[PDB]
Amino acid sequence: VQGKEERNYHIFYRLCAGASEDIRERLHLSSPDNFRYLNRGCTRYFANKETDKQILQNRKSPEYLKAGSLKDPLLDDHGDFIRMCTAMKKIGLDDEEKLDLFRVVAGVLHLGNIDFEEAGSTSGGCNLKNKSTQALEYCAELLGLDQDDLRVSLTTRVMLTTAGGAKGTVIKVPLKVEQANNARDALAKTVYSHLFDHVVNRVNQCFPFETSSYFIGVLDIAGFEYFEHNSFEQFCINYCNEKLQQFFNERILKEEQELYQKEGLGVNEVHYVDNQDCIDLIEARLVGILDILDEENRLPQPSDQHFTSAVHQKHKDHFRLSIPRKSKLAIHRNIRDDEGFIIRHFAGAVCYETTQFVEKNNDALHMSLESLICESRDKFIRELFESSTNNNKDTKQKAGKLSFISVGNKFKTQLNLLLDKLRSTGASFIRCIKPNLKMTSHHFEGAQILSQLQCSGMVSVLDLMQGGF
Amino acid sequence: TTALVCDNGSGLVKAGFAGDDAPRAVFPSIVGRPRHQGVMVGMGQKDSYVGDEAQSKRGILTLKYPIEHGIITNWDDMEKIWHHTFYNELRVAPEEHPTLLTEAPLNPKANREKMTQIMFETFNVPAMYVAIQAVLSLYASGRTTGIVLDSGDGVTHNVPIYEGYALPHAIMRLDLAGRDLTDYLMKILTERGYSFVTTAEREIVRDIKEKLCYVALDFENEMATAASSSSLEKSYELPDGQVITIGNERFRCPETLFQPSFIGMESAGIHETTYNSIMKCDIDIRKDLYANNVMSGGTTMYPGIADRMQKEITALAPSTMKIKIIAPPERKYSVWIGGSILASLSTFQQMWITKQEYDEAGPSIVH
Amino acid sequence: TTALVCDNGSGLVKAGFAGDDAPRAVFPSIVGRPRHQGVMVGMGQKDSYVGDEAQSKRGILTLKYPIEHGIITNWDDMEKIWHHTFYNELRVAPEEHPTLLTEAPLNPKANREKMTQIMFETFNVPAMYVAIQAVLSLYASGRTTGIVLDSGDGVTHNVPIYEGYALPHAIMRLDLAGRDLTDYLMKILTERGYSFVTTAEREIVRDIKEKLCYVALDFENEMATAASSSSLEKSYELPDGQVITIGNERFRCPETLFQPSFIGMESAGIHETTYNSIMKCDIDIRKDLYANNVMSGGTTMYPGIADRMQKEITALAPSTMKIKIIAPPERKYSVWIGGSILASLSTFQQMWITKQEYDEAGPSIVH
Ligand SMILES: Nc1ncnc2c1ncn2[C@@H]1O[C@H](COP(=O)(O)OP(=O)(O)O)[C@@H](O)[C@H]1O
Ligand SMILES: Nc1ncnc2c1ncn2[C@@H]1O[C@H](COP(=O)(O)OP(=O)(O)O)[C@@H](O)[C@H]1O
Ligand SMILES: [Mg+2]
Ligand SMILES: [Mg+2]
Repeated sequence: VQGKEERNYHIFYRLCAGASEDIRERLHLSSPDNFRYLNRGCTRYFANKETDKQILQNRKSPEYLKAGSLKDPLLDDHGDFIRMCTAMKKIGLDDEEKLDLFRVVAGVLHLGNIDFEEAGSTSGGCNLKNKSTQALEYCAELLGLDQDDLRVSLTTRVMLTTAGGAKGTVIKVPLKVEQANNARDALAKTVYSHLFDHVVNRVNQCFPFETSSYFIGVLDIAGFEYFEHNSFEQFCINYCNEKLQQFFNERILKEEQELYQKEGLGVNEVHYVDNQDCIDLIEARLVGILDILDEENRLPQPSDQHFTSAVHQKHKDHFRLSIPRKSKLAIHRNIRDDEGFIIRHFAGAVCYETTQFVEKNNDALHMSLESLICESRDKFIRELFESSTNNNKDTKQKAGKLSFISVGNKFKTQLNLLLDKLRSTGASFIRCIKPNLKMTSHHFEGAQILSQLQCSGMVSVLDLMQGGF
Repeated sequence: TTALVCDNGSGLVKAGFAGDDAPRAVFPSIVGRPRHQGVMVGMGQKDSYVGDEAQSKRGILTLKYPIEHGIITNWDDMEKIWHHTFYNELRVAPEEHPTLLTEAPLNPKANREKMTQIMFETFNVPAMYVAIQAVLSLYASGRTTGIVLDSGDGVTHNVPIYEGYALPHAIMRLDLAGRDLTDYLMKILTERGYSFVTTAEREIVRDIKEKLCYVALDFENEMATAASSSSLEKSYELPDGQVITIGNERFRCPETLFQPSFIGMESAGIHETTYNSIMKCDIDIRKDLYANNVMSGGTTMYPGIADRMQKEITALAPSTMKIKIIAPPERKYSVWIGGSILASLSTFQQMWITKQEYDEAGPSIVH
Repeated sequence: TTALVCDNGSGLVKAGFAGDDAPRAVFPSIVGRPRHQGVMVGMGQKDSYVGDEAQSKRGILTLKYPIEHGIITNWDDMEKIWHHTFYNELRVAPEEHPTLLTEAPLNPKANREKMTQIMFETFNVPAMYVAIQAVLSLYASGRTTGIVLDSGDGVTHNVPIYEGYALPHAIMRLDLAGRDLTDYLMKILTERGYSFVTTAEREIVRDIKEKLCYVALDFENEMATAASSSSLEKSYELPDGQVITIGNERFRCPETLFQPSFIGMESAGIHETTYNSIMKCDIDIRKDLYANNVMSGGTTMYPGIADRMQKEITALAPSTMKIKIIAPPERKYSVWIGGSILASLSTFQQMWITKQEYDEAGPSIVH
């Protein structure tokens, strides 16, 4: 689910833009307007004057006809697909396996169209739509699935009664329509998630290490991104930059504590730049904002207005949280009470609206469908969703518990696997400043630099440093 | 620690931890003592067998269901049910969790008090609560509006709920299905020359009530075709090797649940009790009680409802008002899968009746 | 800069900025508390739902209109109306605009003080003013002379105004239409066997009071032809599914408004209260009050007026005088279209009650 004027990932535009007719005939691609995971945002390609002449008429959407190629001096979605496969020749992949890295991507695109209506009240449940019959047939040969077994698997909750006495068996309980829309998109956030893990693990075997002991690495990740309106994608970035801001100020105070008593310039103290009240506000167990969100998915009927009134229910205290209409900047005073909130972070007060906030969070890949994509009818595909060559997990299907599984927890838990790995290592902070808007030489903007000094954590270092040396 | 949901079946006790699959243990509640003199001084025989083992040792015991007409007989047998259920099935100690118990929506007071009190002094659990079996059937199919049915051997109920309020005026309790259907099958199977009178054998009748019955779409016309040689005859095979051939009576036993006239008792069928609870609700809300009709329990598992129930209601309801009747699969476990969603969810994690509050307050803490 | 015209309806509070289309938000003014036991522990319930949401959640609330017989019931409910009105409809802070408020023509002292005083201290508006709802209806028609009617559920008024001065000695306020027509419609629909008693359901009476009812041209002769076996029946369909066929009572209720002796109070009909206000003005001016009879207010939207009113007045007034009655579409929003015209103009930019003068003077700034 792509926001307004935003795109998906770049392989879903470079494959659409750069595909030839000897590549399109084996994958059955069409222009971006057709796919629901592409028509949601922006459908335009990045290009330059020379490649603008080469983009085929059958790869163009109505928006592409109206507004043309996007102008950027370095991104070329038509040409960089050619220069992508030169780099796939260089890294360590063959052309037969490169073709198998295009069949998995094209299977995600034809998953992005299935619709589910309400059954004819035939003992409850949902059914697929009549427009989705040829749409399921053109998807199942890409993901390696059977079209008669997949229709059951996208509509039912398979479980067993086998656990003690009598005759045990497997019964089938259909899911609701809204539960089928959240389950169909949960397969696309699982298949592309293990495909990116297969490309990175393949790259790590192109130049394998001799042994391990100490390590010096470079962590690069997205900055404190904040825009005119802030989404669910920006709530996890600004929460990730707040935790990296917690460990940043923790290393600055420790360097001053190991230098003034080590070069002998006396003893001193300072009021530490605590953000624990901001951290507990965002992630505390039971009372935190992210804790209310993973609980909100469990309720009988999800809502986004019922989620918002609960945030100022439990956070009736805490200074770093206010109502959206209280806003310092005028622009966010057109938001109403159960439609957003303002959270002060290390970069200042950033408002977020709550419209579609719960809807973007609620993933759920049930038993009947997680245990179907693991049993895929193609062989390069079954290796992608493990068991792995080294460190095999071997998760069996015969188990019970837990069903839906936590999903508003996976963005914080996976970040905790890196914050405690960083806590055992040293640190070397390199802050990068953009001097102008267009990326042009000799230009300087004091209307662009000062906002990046105040949103990169640099101010917090200067208001911590009061040493006087 | 994870809460434990143990459902006080009318049947048919169900037990399993809070969520998310199915109950660990199900058995039909019976206790049976050994009724003939022992002739092998081994001996190893227990004073009271619970089920499963009391349904394996049929024919040498006298089966006694502890819950009869919707209430527990006495706590001397009930406490032994409980002890067997927690310990020799689920293995966990009650001292390690808050528990969740179920009741009927309308049941003798103060026998919910006495229950709550005895269970606290016998197993000495950290905290607990008692939820009504009907309300939980909303949760099972994630409904926010609608009329709820807990029909088990032998208590039915009809409760109307509107997002997410329960309407006191319209709650209706029928003491009709399903043990009276069990007795009725035994009463119309003597009519075909097969007699069943002793306590153990009564279970076999109940088992044929499960598998082989079905409900008609048009009664009068199913009765017509029964009188001819047109086969509705299915051949059952019986525990000691005997062959039973049933026709007409196969659809007669469940049909009893429409029209209580067959027993002669003064009450009106599920058809009419569904309607009579709706027309005891406020006028504006009636619009959404139509088409949020949710069926539930195990005694609605006949393979000939709900489209009979639909065709009959649609004739009685106001003209051109759309009525969807939603009967899901899994209905035997509906109540339990309901309870599971609740006790796993906060806010209500801090709302169990806890020990210090119970000790101070006493049994009146129930309301 | 831009002012806000927020009209304190007796209905139907209306809110919209100064100029030039229509009000942004109109809603039934009701606050409703939840009156039954809550069983789905979600649950998010608020202290009170206002309308729109209290009109989408009927049958589980207790509706209380905050204005009754032309005076507000208590400011405890009224302030919650205000907070709702500005915030979840208009979407603007009250600190960013001079506002313009209305009250009823001839309203009890100190209800304008207590209002003026609370609204400044609760919302801290930059400046404010209170204009009576009838006077504004002059502007909506562009009149320079004529009698103005603000008739809402349930206080009507009859004010005569000459170029460009109001007469303090000719104004009539009746607490008689339209909420008493609502209660009367409920009193004559019980008369044909459809029983309505509950607060929520009383809104349904208002919806048929709107749509189906009309005024007769001559009562006695429509009553005669009503007695025929010929049909006056119009068929309504109700929320639960029920069908009502009404004939006579359909023209009875809004005919109701002439001859208040149908209820039984001594006050004379709109026919005579119009006339008695005209013959309370100075002699030379009476000439130009004729043909500047302008009807207004939402409770004049029955299609049987104004030519009933016309035919009645022309019979009672002095002969050979040219008397016409002005009735266009828009009358439900007439008052607001008045306010809308005002607040954009100069010189009246300098006639607002400014904050410093309010602080020095206090609430006693009535005159
Ligand atoms: N397939 C079936 N057809 C008809 N009746 C059944 C079927 N399966 C179970 N039952 C009946 O349902 C009862 C179990 O209902 P249950 O939902 O356990 O009620 P409770 O939960 O109140 O004990 C059993 O007594 C059995 O007779
Ligand atoms: N078409 C109609 N016919 C008859 N009465 C109507 C019609 N539309 C609205 N009304 C009545 O008019 C009232 C609204 O009048 P309104 O002009 O809002 O008065 P106020 O402005 O004083 O609140 C409602 O209570 C409703 O009963
Ligand atoms: Mg039950
Ligand atoms: Mg008025």
